[PDB]
Amino acid sequence: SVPETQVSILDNGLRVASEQSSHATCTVGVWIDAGSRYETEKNNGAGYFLEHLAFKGTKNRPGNALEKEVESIGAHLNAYSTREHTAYLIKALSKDLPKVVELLADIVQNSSLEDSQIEKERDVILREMQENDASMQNVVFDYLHATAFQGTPLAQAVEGPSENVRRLSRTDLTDYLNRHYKAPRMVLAAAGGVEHQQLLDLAQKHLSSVSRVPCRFTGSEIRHRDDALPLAHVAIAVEGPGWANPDNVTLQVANAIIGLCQSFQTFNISYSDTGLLGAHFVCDAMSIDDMVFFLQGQWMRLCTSATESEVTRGKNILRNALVSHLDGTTPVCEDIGRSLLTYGRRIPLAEWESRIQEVDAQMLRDICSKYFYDQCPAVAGYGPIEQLPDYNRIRSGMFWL
Amino acid sequence: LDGFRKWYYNAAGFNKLGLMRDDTLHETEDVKEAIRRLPEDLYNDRMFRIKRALDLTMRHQILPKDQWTKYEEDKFYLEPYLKEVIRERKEREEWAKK
Amino acid sequence: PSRLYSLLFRRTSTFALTIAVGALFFERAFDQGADAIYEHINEGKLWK
Amino acid sequence: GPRYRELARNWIPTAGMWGTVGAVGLVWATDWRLILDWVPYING
Amino acid sequence: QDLEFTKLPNGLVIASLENYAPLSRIGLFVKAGSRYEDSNNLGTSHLLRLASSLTTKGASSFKITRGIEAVGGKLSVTATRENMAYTVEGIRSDIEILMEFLLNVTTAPEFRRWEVAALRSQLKIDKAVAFQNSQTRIIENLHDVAYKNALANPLYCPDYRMGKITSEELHYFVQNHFTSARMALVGLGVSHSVLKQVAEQFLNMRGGLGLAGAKAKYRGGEIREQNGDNLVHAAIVAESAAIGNAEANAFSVLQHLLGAGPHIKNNTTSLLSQSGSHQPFDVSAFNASYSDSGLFGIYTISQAAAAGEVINAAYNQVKAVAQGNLSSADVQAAKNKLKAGYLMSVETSEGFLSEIGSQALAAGSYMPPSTVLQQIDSVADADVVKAAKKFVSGKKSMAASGNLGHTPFLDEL
Amino acid sequence: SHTDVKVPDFSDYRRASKESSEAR
Repeated sequence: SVPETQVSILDNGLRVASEQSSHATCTVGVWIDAGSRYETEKNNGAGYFLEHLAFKGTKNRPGNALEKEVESIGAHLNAYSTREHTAYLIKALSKDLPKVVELLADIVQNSSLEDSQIEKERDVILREMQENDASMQNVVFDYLHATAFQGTPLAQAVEGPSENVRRLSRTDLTDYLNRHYKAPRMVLAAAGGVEHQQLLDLAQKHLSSVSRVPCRFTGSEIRHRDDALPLAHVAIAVEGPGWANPDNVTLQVANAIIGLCQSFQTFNISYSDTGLLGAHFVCDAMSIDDMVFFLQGQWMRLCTSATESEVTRGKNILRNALVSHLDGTTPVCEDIGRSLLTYGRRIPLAEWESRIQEVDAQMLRDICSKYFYDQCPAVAGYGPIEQLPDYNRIRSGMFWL
Repeated sequence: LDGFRKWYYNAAGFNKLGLMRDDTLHETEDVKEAIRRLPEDLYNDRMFRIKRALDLTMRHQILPKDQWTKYEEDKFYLEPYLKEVIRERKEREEWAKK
Repeated sequence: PSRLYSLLFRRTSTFALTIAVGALFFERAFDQGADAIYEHINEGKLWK
Repeated sequence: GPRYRELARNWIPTAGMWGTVGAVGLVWATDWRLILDWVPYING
Repeated sequence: QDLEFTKLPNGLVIASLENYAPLSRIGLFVKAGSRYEDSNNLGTSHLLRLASSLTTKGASSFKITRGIEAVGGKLSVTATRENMAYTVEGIRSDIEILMEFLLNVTTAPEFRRWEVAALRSQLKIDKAVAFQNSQTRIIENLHDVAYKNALANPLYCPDYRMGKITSEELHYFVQNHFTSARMALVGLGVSHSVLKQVAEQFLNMRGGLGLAGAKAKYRGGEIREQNGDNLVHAAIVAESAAIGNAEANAFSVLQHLLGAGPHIKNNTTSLLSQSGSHQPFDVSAFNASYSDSGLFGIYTISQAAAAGEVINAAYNQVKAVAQGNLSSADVQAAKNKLKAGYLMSVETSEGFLSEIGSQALAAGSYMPPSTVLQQIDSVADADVVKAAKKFVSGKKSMAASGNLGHTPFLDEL
Repeated sequence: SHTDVKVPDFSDYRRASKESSEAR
């Protein structure tokens, strides 16, 4: 009974997708298939710095008058960038649907990058990075990406190295903007109280101008020993299958089974036919090795012996979590934008439920043995990590005798 | 049966050391969980009774007959707390079984 | 060959099983081979 | 013991295989010469 | 259809909405916040909030955890100074046992002494995690200096009270505040009938009105705590309207005129924010209204050095609003921001369940989102100005933290 | 910060990838 996500396509290739619902406020966003994976180490912070510059004024709406408009209807304006996708989204009321779309049009095209602003946003970005190091789990996941995807564009961070940040100019940005903002790589996603025909007419009216035009898992480890920190963060991952491979669903159930360290989180990060599947835990130094041992046993267990009931637990757990319908509009659309960018279609919740209920214990331990057993992991540690075991002990813990 | 149980209580001989019945239980995992859940005063009386019994066994003495533990008087204090430990223990076991 | 790894090495027990079988046969070959090599080496100087 | 049952199945093959390995090793080390005898290889 | 609200003869409110959602949520709302304690049982509501997974009369702890995780459902406790809400959510095929677990937790706890003795360390850990950020500590300090008895009680347990909260205090608090006349059971994605039928198995034990809480008294005062954070988190508030009074709305329109946090992921987004500016600093308007009293004021984060005049600048801006220096387009934009914030707050399922819940306990009635929209519209420009003068005149209460060498006092402010 | 540098080039050491995983 969940309403279907209807997708149309303009000549530009900008797929305009929408999923109407009763809620009177909507989350209209633009997703773009452009991240740090498409950068070539000479423009490693171009997407991040453009994400900073995108709300500082356009040609038609110069400066803060633009954001005055998004204050005037009381709407909320957000943007984010990952290694593969960039999103500019607005939460607003339903009746303010046209102007919001027009605002989004300016943000993707006709944007203006002021040289004055460029220096101010450089100091913002530089400073944030200079303090970003504070967030350990971000440092550990960046280290894990770097040591797992050495020599590839997937190792480099979204923010880029301070070097590039300082060394960036309007023209470079202009390039990234004019290169990675093509209309066939763009989805206009709407969730909530929107009509699809009105949204399609608004996309035809504005946004109809947008121009129309592998990775290797290096199993290895990076350890940043700094003994003055109170807690240690350790992430261990193996290679993931990718977006389009259905056993992801089964792997998600495996994560739902795992769900000794103060904090233990499992992740299945997916990129275009690659990814990182693993666990991140933050612990006191004198516990670290025991955690690792614990964690490896669980994984090995699933690969070795997994019952029927726990599987059911994961199935159900995932089900409720996977549930996103009417979770929130922002989430809803976020899902429409990512589904049109990655799968090329919006997978409905009934298909997700079918793929969940076809998962049993035998295929779960088969897929877990395919992806976890006797695999070389990527290890990233930060903090008092002397008792964190080196690569032979972790690699030997990746199988059982 | 009641009189024969009193005779067996006298023949067991832990009342001559001033002990209760629940003091004589072997401390397994469930018994230690039941002991940990005791209130402070009952735990302190149990530890003093055990220490006094150990001292009397050291000197190879027993208490005077007026100070022994009357069968009727003995209180099964740990019992209530113990049943729970066993109940909880079994419940958990069953869950795993299934 | 992946087959070897997938079939013989993947399962630790098989890893042992193959080693076990190999050991059972290695002796035969090595013994006989070395014996003959030795025999050839000292082709004429022996009891015969 | 359903859970135990399932886990057993999972370990059955590997368990048996380890047993098989031991059996093989036993015959080889012991040089059974009776089980081995029928085997193509011959000690002499 | 829309929500249904039968009032049972023992006082329990039942509200239901069947929207055929795949995941259904069921919450239970009690007027048992931290304002109902006194100086003898401080921090009891924090341990009660953290004691939701303890062996209940009906269900052992193992089950109350393994049964909720077996179906993948979620049980959470949210607490304000007035209200507590225990919420379960899950698939429609498992909400029968979810209501069994939730109503057992609400109605028949056991509060075993070894369980609460194990829980007090978790109480300390939860308080440390909560006070890891400066806003939480400065709002708790602001409430403590602003009120005398009722709303001055902290949401988190004091340091001396750890190790001292007993099972008898929890039992007394539950028996005196978890009664049927202070409870509303609200269900999205369920039939009203079952809620009515799950309101009989439980919620029938305590039919009283509970031990009502003392009236909160304002005290004023300014507390400053040097903590080192380069940023002087300073909150300056005064007494404002209660939730119900019409003036309330006027104060909500006043915070959305002054600035209620940024709407972009950071400038000229507030009369306050606009009022010169050559430094990194955050300034917003704070409003917290409870059923007998409210606090309205300004909240500033700034560099210690500029902490003074920035606060002064923010204060001066409110004085301009107290002098009638405002435009009708600004008030219309504030009304649009407030109504969009309300609609986006109720657009999610758990926010919708909380809203219905709050309305139930507060007024026993459901106010359709539409109704509110026209009432917010009722607030008019002069009304906003009025609330301002209330703040500009009423005795202020100030909570400050950081390097306070250049942070002004109330007699200087 | 962390982003300042990239994993040093181990190519010299690196050998000449699940297709090769089993092989390796």
